Amino acid sequence: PSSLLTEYGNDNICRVLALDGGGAKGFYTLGVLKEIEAMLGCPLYKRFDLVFGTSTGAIIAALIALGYEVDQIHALYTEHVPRVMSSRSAAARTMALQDLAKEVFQDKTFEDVLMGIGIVATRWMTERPMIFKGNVVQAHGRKGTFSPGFGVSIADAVQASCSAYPFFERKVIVTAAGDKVELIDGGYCANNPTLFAIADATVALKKDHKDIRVINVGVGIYPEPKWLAVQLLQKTLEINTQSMDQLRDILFKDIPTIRISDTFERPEMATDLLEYNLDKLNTLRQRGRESFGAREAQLREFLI
Amino acid sequence: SSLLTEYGNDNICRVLALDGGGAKGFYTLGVLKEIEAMLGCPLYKRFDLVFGTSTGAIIAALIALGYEVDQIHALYTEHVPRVMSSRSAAARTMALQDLAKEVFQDKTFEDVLMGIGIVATRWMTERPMIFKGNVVQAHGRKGTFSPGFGVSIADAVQASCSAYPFFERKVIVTAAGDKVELIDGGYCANNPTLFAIADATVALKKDHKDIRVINVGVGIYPEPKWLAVQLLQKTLEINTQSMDQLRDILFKDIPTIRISDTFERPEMATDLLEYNLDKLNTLRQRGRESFGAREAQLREFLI
Amino acid sequence: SSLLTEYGNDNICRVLALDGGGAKGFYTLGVLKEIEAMLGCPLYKRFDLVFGTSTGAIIAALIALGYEVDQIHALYTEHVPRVMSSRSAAARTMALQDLAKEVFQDKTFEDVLMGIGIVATRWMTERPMIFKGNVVQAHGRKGTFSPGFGVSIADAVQASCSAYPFFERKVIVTAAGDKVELIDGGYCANNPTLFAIADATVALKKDHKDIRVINVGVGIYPEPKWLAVQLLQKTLEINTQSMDQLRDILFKDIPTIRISDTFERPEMATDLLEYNLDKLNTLRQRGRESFGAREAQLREFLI
Amino acid sequence: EYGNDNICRVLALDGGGAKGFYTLGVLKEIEAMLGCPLYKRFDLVFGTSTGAIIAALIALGYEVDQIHALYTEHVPRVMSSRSAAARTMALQDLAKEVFQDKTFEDVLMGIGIVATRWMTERPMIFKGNVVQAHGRKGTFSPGFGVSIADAVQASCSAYPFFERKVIVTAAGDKVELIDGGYCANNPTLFAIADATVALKKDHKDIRVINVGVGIYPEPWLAVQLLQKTLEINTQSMDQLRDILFKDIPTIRISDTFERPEMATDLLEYNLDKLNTLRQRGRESFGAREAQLREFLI
Ligand SMILES: Nc1ncnc2c1ncn2[C@@H]1O[C@@H]2COP(=O)(O)O[C@H]3[C@@H](O)[C@H](n4ccc(=O)[nH]c4=O)O[C@@H]3COP(=O)(O)O[C@H]2[C@H]1O
Ligand SMILES: Nc1ncnc2c1ncn2[C@@H]1O[C@@H]2COP(=O)(O)O[C@H]3[C@@H](O)[C@H](n4ccc(=O)[nH]c4=O)O[C@@H]3COP(=O)(O)O[C@H]2[C@H]1O
Ligand SMILES: Nc1ncnc2c1ncn2[C@@H]1O[C@@H]2COP(=O)(O)O[C@H]3[C@@H](O)[C@H](n4ccc(=O)[nH]c4=O)O[C@@H]3COP(=O)(O)O[C@H]2[C@H]1O
Ligand SMILES: Nc1ncnc2c1ncn2[C@@H]1O[C@@H]2COP(=O)(O)O[C@H]3[C@@H](O)[C@H](n4ccc(=O)[nH]c4=O)O[C@@H]3COP(=O)(O)O[C@H]2[C@H]1O
Repeated sequence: PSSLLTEYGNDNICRVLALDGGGAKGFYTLGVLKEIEAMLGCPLYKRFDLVFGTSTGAIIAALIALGYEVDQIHALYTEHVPRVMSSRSAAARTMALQDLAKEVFQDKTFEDVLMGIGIVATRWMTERPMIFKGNVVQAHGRKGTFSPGFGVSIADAVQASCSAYPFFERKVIVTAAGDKVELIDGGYCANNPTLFAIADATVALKKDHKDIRVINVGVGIYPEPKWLAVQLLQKTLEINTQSMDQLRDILFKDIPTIRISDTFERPEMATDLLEYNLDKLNTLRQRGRESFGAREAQLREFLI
Repeated sequence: SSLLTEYGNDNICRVLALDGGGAKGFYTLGVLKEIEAMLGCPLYKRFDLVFGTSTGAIIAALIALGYEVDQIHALYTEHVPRVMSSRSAAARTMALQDLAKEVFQDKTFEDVLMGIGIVATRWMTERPMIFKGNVVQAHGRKGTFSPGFGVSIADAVQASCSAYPFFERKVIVTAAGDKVELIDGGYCANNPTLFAIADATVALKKDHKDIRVINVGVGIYPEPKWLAVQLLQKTLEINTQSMDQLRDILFKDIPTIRISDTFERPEMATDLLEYNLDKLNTLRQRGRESFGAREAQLREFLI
Repeated sequence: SSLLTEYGNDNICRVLALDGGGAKGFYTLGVLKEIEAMLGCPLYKRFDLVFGTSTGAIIAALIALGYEVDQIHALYTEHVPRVMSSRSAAARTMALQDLAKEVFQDKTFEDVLMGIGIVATRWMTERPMIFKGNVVQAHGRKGTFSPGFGVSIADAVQASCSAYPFFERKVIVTAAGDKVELIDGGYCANNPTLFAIADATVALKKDHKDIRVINVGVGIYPEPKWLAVQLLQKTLEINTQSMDQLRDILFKDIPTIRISDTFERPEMATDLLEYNLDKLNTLRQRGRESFGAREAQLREFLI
Repeated sequence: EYGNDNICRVLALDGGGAKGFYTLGVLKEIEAMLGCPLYKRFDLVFGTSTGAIIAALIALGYEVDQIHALYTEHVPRVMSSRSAAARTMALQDLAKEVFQDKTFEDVLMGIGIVATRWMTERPMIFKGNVVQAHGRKGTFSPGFGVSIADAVQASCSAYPFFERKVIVTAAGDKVELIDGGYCANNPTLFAIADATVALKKDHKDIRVINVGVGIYPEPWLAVQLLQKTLEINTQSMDQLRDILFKDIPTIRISDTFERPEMATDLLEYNLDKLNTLRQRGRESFGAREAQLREFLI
């Protein structure tokens, strides 16, 4: 039943795929990825060596690392994601998100992957990023007592990264060693995991800078549709996601990188954690495909 | 007048990154007190590069001009009780501007004796603004480089200490004429440790194993609708911890020494905006003993 | 098993001295769990000496018998959260006596596989009482040396774990039939690090360059909430804070590593009466991350 | 006698309450068999509470003849105060009488006073020589730049009876101290740590003449849950010295008495009973005369 029958030989060049976090804006990510596999003609896990999605990557990265194809990812996304954001609450949203992770990821763990994976979350008590992984070669410290995915299924590891404090309740995690960790959304610490993934493919799995091909895929920038100290909250988050893209620009310059995210200006865009109109989201998917065509010349050079 | 010993040229390039505190800057003065006494020479003769946030900038600028630690302590114990005593946002920023007028009036980023870097993120681009001292410390756009954006040190250092919730956003006019607006330099990086290592490796052609980082913090102390304020205090903490947790991942093989201890007794409940010279003096004593626990390690770094 | 690493015998003597603070021993289990996994073997195959105190007595003995850290945690989480639930100080003693009977049924100080020592204070003479394991660890009166004072290893632990204001006073009967009155061992020395260096220099006379002392504490936490009560708690702090200040002057050429971190947030507030199973869990992982910051220097002493 | 013999004879003095007449009688018999003042046949002098007063006076001048004179006049007065605050003012008055304006600069021998801090909770030891500290050299001002009149008053501040003396160091930081009895009521061990690690002396080069005050009988559970911990620290530190420094020739002069008529209450303002302690203690020297003159030569 497979329609992609292309075989690419092994090489000494790593290819990293770093997805960003946008919530319900993942349709822009599905649009650009749907034409990336078409240029390759093969499943994505057969060409890439590392995927590091954050909150939305948690979803698309976990599905890509299992061996899914973008047609199947898009089918599940349009059917269930608009149902999650339909409830205006914090407990009711976590209840619905609980079943979505259960139906798509039944019982699989971080040993059923076919490539290097990593999901970003945030510890609420010590304020440090919690990065799930799949292999012991990606760890930097404490080589002993290493348990892939902390012995936790994909159902909880992804849902924990999706607990957006302002919209979702907090998520508790029980490690294989009995540790009861409480987590929240992974965006608060890093919303653009490009800096982490490059640090993952440079310290662990030591490779040269000239032998890495990083491809970042955002969600695009959109105009926004009682300032009780809430303006600062919005500002400190933007200052946080900014100055990181500025940081990796100074630290990693000799590493070829491509970012796919276009800014929109006309008053026809809206927020993400409240958009549930099928027609509204359908327009974002087409905009992502157009953004691919303008850069198809360079993407063919890297992905070959 | 008493410090006279001199040190020859050396290939190892040290670096001093000063944390950004507040009225708790006495801890940093206590730590640096024995460090200069142990060396026996002014700080600008041994260190090759200094980066500081708001509190640290006041000390970083004065060290770069030639002020000794005892002189900085004199200027600190005299004026601080005033600016921290006002009960208005426009009152604190007004008196703080007069203080900068008296310590240094006709001084820009050209009279400094060493490499300096002062942090401040903006209000429109949401990116840092790092006032450097020399053209070699830049990364790009090395065709239009005025040493310090043409701005004087008086209003440059004031911009770093502009905590928006309690101060007013300092508006700066550069030499080119671009009206830039900045806020407290601790909103993007409360600790310039990572920046100092970045500005010393990809900017200055120096490999690892030849860099000694000395991050002199200020110490952690207890504290004496509410949905947004709790989240604001926590988000500022995540960026503080995520930045150091990222530093030891990349630059793990770089010899670093962080001097900042923690205290848990309720009698030391120091917070921001402190003016009582009693509690502010005890914190200076704590900074003196923290050097005693790590003296046997620092002697290899500073020789 | 899954721990099948065999290390060759060398002249270096590795000492491990545990502290005691009550139900906060989970910090010690979290650190020791990472040290065992780093070695790949039980702890009694690499160390030559292990001491303990009010809590150490429970972990120092189990390590000398041959147990594993994964097994000690498999016991410390089913009875320790139970003994602290008793209301009276007498019921807290009737319960602790049954536990040693079920874990140390018949073993004495003769079937140990390393150098053991437990600290306890006499009530009349008011001096330390150290239950040694071998005659080579004595400093006089070797003619009448009886290992463990002829007392079972189950009774020599209930003494150190008997705080007078919270438990009863434990009286023992040694081999010579001497009814000795004992109390908790945290009154003369809560950190036996100075005792351990004292026991590896005059007895088993090694040089100062051939000892690697590894101290493990239980961390420091704020209070979760008269005149003599204040002085009672005040004098205990002066005793322990001046003892480690004394060994720093005496033994400085001896490499030491202390693993203890200070906590100040109002959520990490505990004492030696905690019985909340969830609150005890967070203290366990708090010590594990404390090992990660020091993993690069621990591997230098013990491979 | 002779100038130097490469021997580091230390003199650790204990202390507590008005019972210091004992060590006065013991010291009075000494300095007589020698013929020279005490500051000439000694290289180090430590003292915590009462010996501290005796430590300074020997280290800067007058001998035992004048010390007992200053002790028999003023001491019976400061103890005759019912309020806790009055004892501090009178004790401060006594300080400015004999210690008018002298500091730690005009001391003729190595001295050390013991007083524990109230905040950091660890001893604070005043010294008077450049080579007397083990670390943190530099920023080293002899005696913290504080006058002897205030350094000794701090070392004599029993908090339940006196008031916590506040000292302003020459650097400018105010330090809150209490007596040196809460940390170490016996500077014998501290004298070995300073004479061996700092002065770098061998293990058979020093002689330790520790002079006590003697043990005497006595005339809510926290009251007697407090005196006990204070003596556990005194006994535990004594035994630890025997373990580490068994090869150190020491001579402790402190006898015990069980007679009921010898019961003191640490604050006896009585001239007839404080004289018996001065008598009983002139004979304690006679029981070790044939041994002491091998140490002091
Ligand atoms: N690429 C990165 N970019 C930015 N930050 C990163 C990155 N990688 C790690 N960190 C941060 O550094 C801290 C220590 O990482 P270490 O690799 O040194 O040790 C790891 C490993 O040994 C083990 N482990 C990891 C993954 C897994 O699936 N199973 C598993 O067992 O647990 C520790 C993880 O704990 P956290 O993840 O909670 O903390 C991390 C993270 O905050
Ligand atoms: N170590 C670091 N880690 C992380 N980010 C860093 C670091 N260092 C700089 N940056 C960020 O990189 C952005 C661009 O810096 P560039 O060095 O590439 O070009 C500089 C220079 O050519 C010129 N110039 C600089 C200093 C001066 O006194 N006069 C002057 O004229 O202006 C540009 C300054 O712009 P900003 O300072 O506003 O923004 C910076 C900063 O946010
Ligand atoms: N490292 C140290 N640092 C500081 N002080 C230390 C240290 N080690 C010991 N001490 C103290 O020195 C005191 C005298 O000990 P001794 O060695 O001179 O004689 C011992 C021994 O011969 C015998 N005996 C000992 C243990 C046993 O299991 N069976 C057994 O029979 O009983 C005597 C009484 O021992 P305690 O242990 O009760 O009292 C000790 C201790 O308080
Ligand atoms: N024999 C001992 N046994 C047990 N503990 C001991 C012993 N000796 C010292 N200590 C402890 O060691 C801690 C730090 O001592 P340091 O030697 O490292 O530096 C000294 C010195 O350089 C300088 N200074 C000293 C004397 C003076 O008249 N003016 C002056 O300026 O101040 C520091 C004093 O501080 P504290 O005295 O408050 O604390 C001491 C003490 O608690």
